[PDB]
Amino acid sequence: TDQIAKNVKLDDFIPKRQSNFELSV
Amino acid sequence: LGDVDKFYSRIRWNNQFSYMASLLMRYDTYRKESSAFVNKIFQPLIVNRYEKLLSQRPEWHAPW
Amino acid sequence: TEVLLESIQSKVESIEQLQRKLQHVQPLEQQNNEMCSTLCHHSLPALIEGQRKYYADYYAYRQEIRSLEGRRKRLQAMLNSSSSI
Amino acid sequence: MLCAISGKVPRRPVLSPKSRTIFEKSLLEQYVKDTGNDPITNEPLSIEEIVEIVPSAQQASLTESTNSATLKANYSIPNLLTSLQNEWDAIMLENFKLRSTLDSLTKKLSTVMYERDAAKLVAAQLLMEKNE
Amino acid sequence: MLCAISGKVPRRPVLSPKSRTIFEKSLLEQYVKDTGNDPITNEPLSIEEIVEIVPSAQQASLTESTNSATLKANYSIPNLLTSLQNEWDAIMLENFKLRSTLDSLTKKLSTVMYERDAAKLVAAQLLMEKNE
Amino acid sequence: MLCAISGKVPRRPVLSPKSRTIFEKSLLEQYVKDTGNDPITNEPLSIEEIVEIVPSAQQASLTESTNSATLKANYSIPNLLTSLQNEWDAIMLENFKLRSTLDSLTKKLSTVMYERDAAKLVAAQLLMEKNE
Amino acid sequence: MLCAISGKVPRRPVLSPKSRTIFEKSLLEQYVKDTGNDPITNEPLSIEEIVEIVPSAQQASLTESTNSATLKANYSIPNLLTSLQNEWDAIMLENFKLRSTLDSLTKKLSTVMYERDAAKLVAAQLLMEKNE
Amino acid sequence: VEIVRSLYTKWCSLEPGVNAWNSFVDFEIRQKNWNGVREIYSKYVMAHPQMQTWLKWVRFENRHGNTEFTRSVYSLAIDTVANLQNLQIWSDMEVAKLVNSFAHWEAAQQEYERSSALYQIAIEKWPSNQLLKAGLLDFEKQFGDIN
Amino acid sequence: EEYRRKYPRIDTSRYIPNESSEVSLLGIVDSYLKHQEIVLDTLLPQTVSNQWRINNDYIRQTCTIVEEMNIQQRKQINDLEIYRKRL
Repeated sequence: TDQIAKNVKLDDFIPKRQSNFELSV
Repeated sequence: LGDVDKFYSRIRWNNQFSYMASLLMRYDTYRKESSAFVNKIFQPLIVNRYEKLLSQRPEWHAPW
Repeated sequence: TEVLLESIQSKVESIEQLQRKLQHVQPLEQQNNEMCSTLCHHSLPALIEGQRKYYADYYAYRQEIRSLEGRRKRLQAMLNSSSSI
Repeated sequence: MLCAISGKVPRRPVLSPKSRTIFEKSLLEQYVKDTGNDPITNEPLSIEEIVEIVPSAQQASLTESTNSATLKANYSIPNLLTSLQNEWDAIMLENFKLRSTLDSLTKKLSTVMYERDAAKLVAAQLLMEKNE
Repeated sequence: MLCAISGKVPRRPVLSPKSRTIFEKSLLEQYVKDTGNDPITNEPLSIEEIVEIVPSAQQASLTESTNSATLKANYSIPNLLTSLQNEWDAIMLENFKLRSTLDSLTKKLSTVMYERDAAKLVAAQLLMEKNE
Repeated sequence: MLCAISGKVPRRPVLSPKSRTIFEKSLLEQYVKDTGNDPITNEPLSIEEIVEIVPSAQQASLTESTNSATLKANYSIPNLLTSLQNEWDAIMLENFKLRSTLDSLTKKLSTVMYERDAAKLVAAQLLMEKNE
Repeated sequence: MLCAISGKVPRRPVLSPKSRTIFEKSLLEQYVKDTGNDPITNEPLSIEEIVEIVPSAQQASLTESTNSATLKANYSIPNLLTSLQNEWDAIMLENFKLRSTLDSLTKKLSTVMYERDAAKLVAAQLLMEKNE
Repeated sequence: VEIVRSLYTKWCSLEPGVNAWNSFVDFEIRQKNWNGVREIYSKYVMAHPQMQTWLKWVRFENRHGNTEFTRSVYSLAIDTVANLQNLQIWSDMEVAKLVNSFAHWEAAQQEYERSSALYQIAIEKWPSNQLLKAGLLDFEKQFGDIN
Repeated sequence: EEYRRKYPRIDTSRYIPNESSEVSLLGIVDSYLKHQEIVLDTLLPQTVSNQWRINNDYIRQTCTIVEEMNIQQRKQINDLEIYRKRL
């Protein structure tokens, strides 16, 4: 099941730009 | 007789049967085949994130 | 004859040992048979019964359309027949 | 039958008339819309030429009245017959090789028997010369 | 995809262009020789119109693994002969069942048709009496 | 195998490579001497191109033993298998024709049942309007 | 003409260009694919070098009409299956006889070979003892 | 038990410290769920590449697993540090302890030849590690020769 | 039962060996057994698992397709019943 700490996701902690510095914003 | 048996087997193989031919077990079969690495043995991050980070280069800036 | 009976008995034992070796495939055969049973005994018959029902309902709908057109024609024909007296 | 692009049973099968091969409708149509070519032969192909195969409603109704026994029977008479033929072929080849071997072995046996008797004669002669 | 005649996997798959349907080559060619027609549509069909489908090697493996005696560990020539006899028995039983069913259905249909014609007659008679 | 010229079993079988056909040696040699051409294809042929078929020593012993009853048994396994295959094709076609007739009868039965029930309803309305 | 492997009348006759001998297509193709050699001469042979013999229309009609006319008396599927079983038994008896003879001869050959080497050894030892 | 398991699965999926992973392993050990402990370690070495994590896994397989697995986990450890050497994740002392542990384990299993091959190939791969040469000296002084 | 009584059938039971059996029949049985042995030892082990996998995949996809056909059929029936309710 996925009822435990449903609002907490690993991706929320990972900085999106580390995989690609040139990411467009 | 054994050579004949092997012949009959090889014939039956060619004429019909040939058309029909966990982390540790996966690792062992990969070892047999060996006669990035992480993405072939593990199946989804940390090591991938770190190597992807190390591959890039920060832009150079003059010192203040 | 004795040598033949011995050869036969030995081959029989050997064959039984080989068949025992092949028992590791029985789980796949069981899964296969369960799938086949679900396909043959449930899913196909249900599909065909649905098709028969659809064919029948479609013929009915075609009749209903013809009956509506025929009501409009029967009204026109009654009118024309009364105008032809 | 399997789609030649996906290697899976197609959900909407089509035949390319150029390659005479079955494909998934979406895959083939998209490939043509992008490339204008058949994916196997690279011949020019147009979407209008693609012959969509219809999975006959009769096919479903025919798999209904094929008894569950005959669908569970992992045998087909064609496949049984072909297996029997492949066995017959193999046994014919085996019997041929058996005959050829048996002949060679008879000739060899005769040769070895002559060699044995020649050895025995040399031995007996040396023994006689040793006793005299 | 199963042959629209046998309900089995076709060993040599062919497409009828008239019905856009897959068949076993032998079965379709025989039906066309006997009838000159497509088995599904009854439209006229020649042997030269049939589009033979080219099997991929994966299709070959599929054809030999589906409905093959080689799936079972009791594979042997006596067992092949017994399985063949058993399939023939099942097919004869199916043919018997088909005939018995068709006879029963013919009788039931004839009955319901006479009932329909009687009902139409009664409806017409009532309308006539009401209009007199 | 029969010589294509004489229609008889050749005593010295030869193959023309051009026509891939069996002849009696003397007949093919004489025809090539007279014409320079293969008697079937009319392509040019030379006496050096003729392939003389060597009867195997087994074929010689067998052509003595062809008076034996076991070669008069017209039941070679390939021939039995093919006869079985032809009977299977025939049965499959008969079964298919049966099934098709049965399905058509079923669709007719449904159609007639709907006609009957609509008729009966129309009649029951007319009878209501007649008894009022 | 009989296939040099099966000793039966072929159904798809082919000629090896090396041995100049007639075979059944399936048998010869299998033997070549296994060994790369002609089964008689043992010369290297490819499948493309095989010459498929074209039967004349009289040969095709004769093969069909001999099969037909002689099977006609026992053409029922049950008789076909019984004949197939009996033919298999005949083949299996022949194979068993062959294998048994080969085994017996191999044991005899082994014996005689041991005797020959024993005699050679004893001869050499007597020659040494006489030359001392 | 199943709720505790789902709790640990979520917690560990959030990439917590080594304490949470150790606790999850202890939980499955309490459950005598040895395959669960293999799967956890299979994830734990990714989340926490430190060599003490790999040595915790081999230490587990020695007491709760067969030798085929123990050899396979050591081979995973070496193949990992070999392929990922270019990242300099492990210090030399870590790789040295991994190789020494693997060599001494093969020496205990009486396959001294495979430990010798391990030392030779590892020294060839990483010549800059003095601690690995010293480990070969410690091994050779008791299982090797005078020369 | 009638078909079995009237028509001649393949009798495999004649292959069961007995002390009274003729040497010919014993030799036939021995040859059959030897071929079966060779097939079971050398051939089936390599292929049987693959054959079962291939058949299972093909059947699973067929089941999926026939379930989707059933759904599409029920949808067609419902759509037609809607149309009939708009008349």
